[PDB]
Amino acid sequence: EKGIYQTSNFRVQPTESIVRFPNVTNLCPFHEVFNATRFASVYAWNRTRI
Amino acid sequence: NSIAIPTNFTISVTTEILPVSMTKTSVDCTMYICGDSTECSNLLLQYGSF
Repeated sequence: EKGIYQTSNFRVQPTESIVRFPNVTNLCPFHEVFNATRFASVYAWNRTRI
Repeated sequence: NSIAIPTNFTISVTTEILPVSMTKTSVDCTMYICGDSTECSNLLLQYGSF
């Protein structure tokens, strides 16, 4: 019928997504374990942490 | 046998304040409950015409 009707709401959609995290600090000492002058023994095990 | 009769008069102005209208609002039901969430909207559809 003649008149003005309320329909579905509109949105302006985003065009891209961005992800921001702080500067990456130093890494776990995995390099020292694998890129070693001599490999570690079963008793000389490491505990990577924090 | 005693009657009081005005010998003078005052013209008085008073003020009456009445509401006529309230702010007209509109609610996006889906956006409010499930803003930018596809999964929430899909569960919201199970509540029908609310």
